[PDB]
Amino acid sequence: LIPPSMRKVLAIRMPETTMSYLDYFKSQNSGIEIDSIAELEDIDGAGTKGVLV
Amino acid sequence: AYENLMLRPACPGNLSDTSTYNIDGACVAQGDIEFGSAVQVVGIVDGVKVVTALSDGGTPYGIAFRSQYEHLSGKILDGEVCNVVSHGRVWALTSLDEAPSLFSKLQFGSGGVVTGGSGYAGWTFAGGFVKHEDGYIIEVRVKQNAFIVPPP
Repeated sequence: LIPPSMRKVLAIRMPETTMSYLDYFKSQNSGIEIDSIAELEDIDGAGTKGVLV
Repeated sequence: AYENLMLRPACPGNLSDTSTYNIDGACVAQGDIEFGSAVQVVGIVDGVKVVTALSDGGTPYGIAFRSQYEHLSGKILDGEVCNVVSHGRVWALTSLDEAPSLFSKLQFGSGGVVTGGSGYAGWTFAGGFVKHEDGYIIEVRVKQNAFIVPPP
């Protein structure tokens, strides 16, 4: 689970491959399922942004 | 409010809590009245009350209420019956940017919009402050028999 800004971060194609950062992590183990939760942009009072695996 | 929320918090001219509210149904409008904003009582004709938007030198009476059957134009037009929240807890319109102190008596000006707190007598500010369009919305704890019209 990622905030909907790190989705922008992980959309770039890798330097010299044919995959994006969001697909290589999706292709590991058997299958990983990445989706964006909106409440993860504010976990404490001010702001931290978090990720869950 | 705004993004990161499934639902918008509140809309002006609507009750917030279901706790001892009173709605008058025998009222007539003299001019264009928008949801929210306090109203006066110009006079009484055969039982009904002729309410107008707040002006200078007039004691507020209640806050206009939003009904989706009576008013099909987004506002209360001239010569139309309307509902007024004489008592209860309703979302009003304000021209402020920061929430006042809790349980502080609000002040009204212009067309019934709240201009500031630190009053002497009247209604009080409940716990609530939300952003709407370009501006904010304040929650007002309306109590009957709060404003007494001054003697001449």
